[PDB]
Parts: sequence; structure tokens; C-alpha cells
Amino acid sequence: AMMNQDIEKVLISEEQIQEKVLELGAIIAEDYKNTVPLAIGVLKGAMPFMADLLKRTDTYLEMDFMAVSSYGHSTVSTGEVKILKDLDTSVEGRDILIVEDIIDSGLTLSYLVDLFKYRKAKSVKIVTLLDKPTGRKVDLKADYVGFTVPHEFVVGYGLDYKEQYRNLPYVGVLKPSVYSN
Amino acid sequence: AMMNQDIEKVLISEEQIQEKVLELGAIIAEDYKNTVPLAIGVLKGAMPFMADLLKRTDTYLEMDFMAVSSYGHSTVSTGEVKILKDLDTSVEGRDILIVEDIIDSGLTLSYLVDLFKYRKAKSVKIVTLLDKPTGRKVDLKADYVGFTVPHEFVVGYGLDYKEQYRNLPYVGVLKPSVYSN
Amino acid sequence: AMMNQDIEKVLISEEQIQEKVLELGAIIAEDYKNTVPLAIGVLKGAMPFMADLLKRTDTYLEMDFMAVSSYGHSTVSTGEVKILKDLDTSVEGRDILIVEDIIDSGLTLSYLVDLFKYRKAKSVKIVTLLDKPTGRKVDLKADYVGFTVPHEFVVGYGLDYKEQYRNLPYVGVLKPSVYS
Amino acid sequence: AMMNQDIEKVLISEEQIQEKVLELGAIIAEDYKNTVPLAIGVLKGAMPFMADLLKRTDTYLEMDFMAVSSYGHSTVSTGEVKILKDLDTSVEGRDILIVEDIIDSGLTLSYLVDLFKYRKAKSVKIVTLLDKPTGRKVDLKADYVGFTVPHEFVVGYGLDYKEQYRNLPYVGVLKPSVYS
Repeated sequence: AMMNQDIEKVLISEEQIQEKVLELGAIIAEDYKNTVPLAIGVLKGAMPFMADLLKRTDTYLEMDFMAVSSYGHSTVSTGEVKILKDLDTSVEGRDILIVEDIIDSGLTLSYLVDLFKYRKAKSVKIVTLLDKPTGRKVDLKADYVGFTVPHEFVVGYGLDYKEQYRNLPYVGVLKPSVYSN
Repeated sequence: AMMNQDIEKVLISEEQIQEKVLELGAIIAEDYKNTVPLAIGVLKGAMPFMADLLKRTDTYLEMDFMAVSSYGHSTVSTGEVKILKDLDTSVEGRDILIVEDIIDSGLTLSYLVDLFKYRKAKSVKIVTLLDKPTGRKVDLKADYVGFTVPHEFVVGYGLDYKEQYRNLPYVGVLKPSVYSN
Repeated sequence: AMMNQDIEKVLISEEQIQEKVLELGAIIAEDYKNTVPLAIGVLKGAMPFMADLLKRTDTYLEMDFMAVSSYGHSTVSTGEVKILKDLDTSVEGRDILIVEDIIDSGLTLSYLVDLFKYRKAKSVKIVTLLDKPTGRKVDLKADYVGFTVPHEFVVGYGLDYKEQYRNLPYVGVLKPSVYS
Repeated sequence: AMMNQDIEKVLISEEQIQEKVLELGAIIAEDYKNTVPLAIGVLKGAMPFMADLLKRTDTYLEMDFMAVSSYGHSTVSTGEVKILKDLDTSVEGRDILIVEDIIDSGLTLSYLVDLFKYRKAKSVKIVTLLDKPTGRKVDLKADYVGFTVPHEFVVGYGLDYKEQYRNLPYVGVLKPSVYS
């Protein structure tokens, strides 16, 4: 109730998230019943969603994580990013499931998707909590989507504003007074 | 593919975890009243606990993550580990909170604690879900402890056996038959 | 105990190496006269050759380095490796010159070449000091080659055996008694 | 358009460097004859000096490298840096020799030195080609030094301006027109 002061609107409630997580986890568990997928999230934003989704995914799976950084101009036009932490294990022959917080332009995510394909993954799919198709600067459709949202000015449940608000249990929109700081 | 069938005992149930998470989160929010701490998790095991704990910690805070790997013999004796992913931001002058899944020998965690102190952190504290004090090979006491356990043969809620079972919503103990595989 | 006592014979002497780096540097300086290329070395073995080669290439260029680790089976069969140190700058649109100590199997090197192509490099070329065509496990030809050699268990000038001998100023054949 | 056009003066010729490098190699070879040291370079500037120095050090040794990034304020005030590539092996008990191109403020080098001590290195020593001891922002004395130099804006032999000039075989003073 302390950080809710700064939230103008609760876009996706905790109750909604946990309901959708249960639905998606069961779907994913059924689709991957015949393989042991490698579920990977990109730090930092996807961590809260990845924790909830996977522990409601009742099937055998492995986890891993990547960390990336922007190259600046090149990242905004092509999605190319600097690998700060590569996967612990090889991608070849694995069924990859990328767990993402939001897809807006989709440039960086497309860059990583096709990188894993270059590394000869058996398959690559995406489950994203939020989808903003309005902002696509490349053709990328997620295979599982939690909620479609109109804009990217969202915080909470992993999403930050200047590294804060990631620890909200829901997705919200900040009061404009926050952007003045 | 219900994973419960491999579990011999639910050591710490999901209900217990969420109960303890609410307790700790409120204690931590009060203790870090007058600062913006940097909450740090070491991949991979602390990810589910860090997600739950921080979203029940009603205060301003920043998140970050580290990745480390064993050097072999040296890691088992001194706790020295290879840094694969360093913190995104500097440690100097920050109040560091390390979120851990379990403390057993405590060597690697003690190595990281005194590394942050070498990097001139203002303070360094530890919250761990599980504590196995009978395994200490070094003097190290966590400042926040979820539960005390007798041994380290546990899986679930981030903890793995051969990279599996991290996605259980609870902490359990495997049937011996799975050790035979 | 000295390192030369472990060398059976010299394959390429220091003098011959410096003659070759002088030749290669002049060619590279000519081919890259109208661009600022990104000369990339993969640690650790390419470091001695990359140092000597580039200070004999009288032209504007920039350096960078990558560090990688093996994934085990995938690395030995497809060349896929774990990136520990990615380039400090974006590959898009750059003329990449990979500086290599030796091309034997060529798997990992080919993986990195087509990785830079996936990252939309303007061009990707390789200069290697040594070339063992007999070792290939993938089709890969260097653009600049110092020496083509038959199979010998060589060390020196960046090439190691168990992390030692990299600091020899020449390339020598290791005594079989060392690597039984 | 050639690089020497941008050089106002040659501060340390290639001949001078190699004579001193030869001299440093023999001292280090003697001092470390009874141990296998871990020679560490921090990318990228130390690479040309490290290559020449180590191939003039006739003794058994291993090489490794570290890659670091600046954190901004903390780096220029305490030397704390972001580890991108850590060492490939444990520091505990090793005799560490850090090969450096130049020590000016010494902040980051001092941070890494005491990091290796915290990691229980048996010994940590430094060999630098150049030393500006008047630029120190921390008490740091190099164990081996090539040339002691006043305050100049130098490039070459690993030292860059905006990632260029690293491949000069000599150390030169950059024309003021260039960097302005």
C-alpha cells in the first residue's frame, strides 16, 4: 500500500496474473509433454513472471538465463545486443521456450530467437506476459500471450521505471508526477 | 506428468513458504525504511524465492543478479568462484541484500559477502529461504532465515537435482529411486 | 629445466615468423586501406600473432577480443561455444578481420564467422598464421594464410600444451615424451 | 592518410621498447624460475607489450586475461570495475604477474591487485611498460617498470585514442590538433 501511492492505474491485477499463469502453465505443460524444454528468461524483467509461470507448469523442464546489454544505435535498429551472460548449456537439439515480460518492437527478442535457431535449436517458442503489437518494428508473434496492452509505460511484476517498481505484485501505470522526477 | 510422484516428503509446503515470505518481507521493508537497497540474487537457485520475497517487500528497492561457476577444488575449500555475470551497477556505498536459496557450507556466499565489502558496500545482509547450520565450513550467519533444515538433499522452489525439479511450488525431498538414475 | 629441452625440432623459426607477419601486414594494410576494420582475436592463442601482425599493418584499425568456452559435445560437433566476452561494439556494418593462430578442425571458427554474418557484418575475413587443411571437420578457407603445415603436435607463439609454451618466440614440434 | 601524420613526436622508439622488453624478460625469467606464474593482462592495451615481454621470458608460465568495464563514478574514484571476463582458473596460491601498458592514476589496477590478494594469491606483482608515478591517485608502486615518463598524451604499442593507434610499433605523442 506504500508504493501503490505512485500507481495511477492497476492495469493487470495480481488476481488476473495468477489466473492467466495457471491457464498458460497447463497449456505449456501439455504442449511440451514429449520433451524436456529449456526455459530461459532474459534478466531482469522476466524473472517474476518466469518464477510464477514455471512453478505452475507441471512438467519436467530445465531453467537457464541470459543477460544482455545495448550497443546503442545498432540495438534500436537491428536488435543486436551484447551477450553478458550466455546460456550455461548448449542450444543444439534443445526445445527452447523464451519467457519474456513484454514484446514491443520485438527487435532484441527477434535477434535472440534467430540466434538460438542459428545455434540449431530443435524449436524456439515465446511466452510473454504482455504483448504490445502496436509497437512492432519487426514481424514477431509470440506463441503464448498473457495480456495485450496498448502502450509500454507500465511498471511492476518485473517491469521498472529507472530500476524501481519491479517488486510490485501487479502491472500498473505510474502517476505522471513520477515522470517529472 | 505430476512431479509430486517423485517427492518422498514435502519438507516445506507452499502455504508455509507464502506465510514466511509475508513475515520476512514486512520485516525487511521496515529495516530498510531509510535507504534504497540493492537486492541481489545468485543464479539460478534463488530466483523463485527472490520473486516472492521482493514482491511482498513493500518498499523502494532495486534488483540485480550475479552468475558464478566453480573453479573445482578451490571452490570447495575457499569458496572462490568465477564471475560470469557481475552486477550491473557499482557496489560502493550501497546497502546490499543478498537473497539466497540455502546456506550449507557457506563458503561461496561468504566469498561474495566479503567481496562486496571489499568493493566498499555500506552494508551487506543475507536473507536465505533455508539454513542448514550443521554444514558450516565457515562462520556465517544469515540475518533473515525462512526455515532451518537438517540436510541439503532438497529440491523445488529453485533447488535442483540434475537441473530438474526447480519448478516445484514447494521444497521437497526426492524418493531414493531417482538418485539411482 | 628449459622449454627448448621439450622441443624436438623447430617447425617455423622466429625469423621466419617475422618475415611472414611483415608480408601479411603489408597485404592487409593494402586490402583495408579504404576502411577502418575491426581486428578480432579469440583468446588465448591468437594474442602473440595478433600483436606482431597488427604492428606491421600500417593502417587505421581497431582491435577487440572474444572469450569463449566449450559446451562439450556441441562444441566438438557443431562449433557452438559459450560466449564469456562478447565484442565491446556492434558488428553491424563492420569489416571484420578475425586473427587466428591455427585453423585445424575449423568448427568453432566457422561458428563465429557465420555468427558475425548473422549479426550483419559488412564482411568477415580470416588471417591465420598456420593452416592444417588435414584437420578440417567443416569446409573453411582462410583469406590470408601464413604457413600451410602437415600434422605435427606443435606448440609456441600462442599455441599451448596444458596452458604452457605459449610464450615461445617460435613454433616448435613438441617431444612425444611430453604429451604421451 | 597515414598514422604518422598524426604523431607529433616518437616518445619511445620501437628499438628502445624491444631493448627494454628484452631486459625485462630476463629479470622476470630469473625471478620466477622456481614457480609457474600466472601472467595476466587486462584487455586491451596491454596486449602488444604482453606478447613481446612474455616471448622474451624464457621460463615456464601460463597466460590469462581479464575484461572489465567502467561503472562510472565508482571506477574513477575507487577503481571498482565490472568484471566481464574473470580468470579461467583459481587465484588461490598462484604467483600473479599483471602485465600492464601504463600506470597513471593506478586506481583500477590497485583494485584488481587487492582483489587477487582477497582471492588468496600467493603473490601479486606488476610489470608495466610505462609509469607516470606523478599521476597517482592511490599508493601503487610497480615491481617492474620499463620507462618512467612525464605527463604526455601518448598512443601506440597498445595505447589508443578512441580505439585507434593501438597498432603502432612505437609509443608516440599525438598532435594536439587530433584530439580536439
